[PDB]
Amino acid sequence: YDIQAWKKQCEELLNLIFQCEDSEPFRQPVDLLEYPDYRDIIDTPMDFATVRETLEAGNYESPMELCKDVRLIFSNSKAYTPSKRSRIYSMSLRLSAFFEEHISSVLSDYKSALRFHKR
Ligand SMILES: O=C(O)c1ccc(Cl)c(Cl)c1
Repeated sequence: YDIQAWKKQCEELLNLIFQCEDSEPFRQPVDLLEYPDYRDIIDTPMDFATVRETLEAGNYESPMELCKDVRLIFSNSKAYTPSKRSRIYSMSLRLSAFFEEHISSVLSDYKSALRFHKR
């Protein structure tokens, strides 16, 4: 019932994501020189370094907020992809499945801890 445990759990999960080859296109903001029309389609860029920095700055209040920003990385890749078969989009799908598989217990434990706190 540790209400703060999610933060280190998210740091460790981000470490695993940064080790995944599939995260390379998503570690830093999308390069506008390589994809000049990016901001015409994507309103809110997001990347894993921004997520990690936000977490480390103490600017997430809950793992739900972190999860919303990670999911935005994946929805931006889906919105920008020219094809559902593209290389970068396929990497995003594998990374999303890995992230969802690991974030589920983090969210469950946090929500359970809050409910215990307010019992
Ligand atoms: O060229 C592509 O397939 C491509 C380039 C950049 C992104 Cl973010 C995505 Cl999802 C796809």
